[PDB]
Amino acid sequence: MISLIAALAVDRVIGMENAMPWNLPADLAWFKRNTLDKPVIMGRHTWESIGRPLPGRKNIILSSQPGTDDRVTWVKSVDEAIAACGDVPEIMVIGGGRVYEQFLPKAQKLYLTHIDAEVEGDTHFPDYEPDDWESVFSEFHDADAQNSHSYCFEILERR
Repeated sequence: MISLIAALAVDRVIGMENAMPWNLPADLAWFKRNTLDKPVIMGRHTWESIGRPLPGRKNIILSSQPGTDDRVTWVKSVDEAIAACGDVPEIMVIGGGRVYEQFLPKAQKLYLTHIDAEVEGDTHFPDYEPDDWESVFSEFHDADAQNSHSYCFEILERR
């Protein structure tokens, strides 16, 4: 099964040109926990933004162009991305906006971090209908000395 993991602000914004104006170490912990030892699929832009492979995870990057880093696997289409993951229990799609849009229809679970921040962004998580999913886990957190804004973690399963 395919799952998407994403952190969204209001209006579903997930990215912009510059660094996001928030500091959320709790979300990073959540992201690690949920993707450890599982293959991760990401678009070229996301790859560039992270800059190194995620340790202890098979890294699959989608790009129409030839790959520039032999430490990861480069694929040219959605179908090849899936096939490069092999027979695994769960494939995690980590972004960006173009990638989420193509995998949403094939995903069975979403791992979302909702951040209470209003930011200007040019990339959004795709629109989804809450009715089609079942919220199986949800947990709100207030901002603190290490987290700049409040946020909520939610896990949804497709009905």
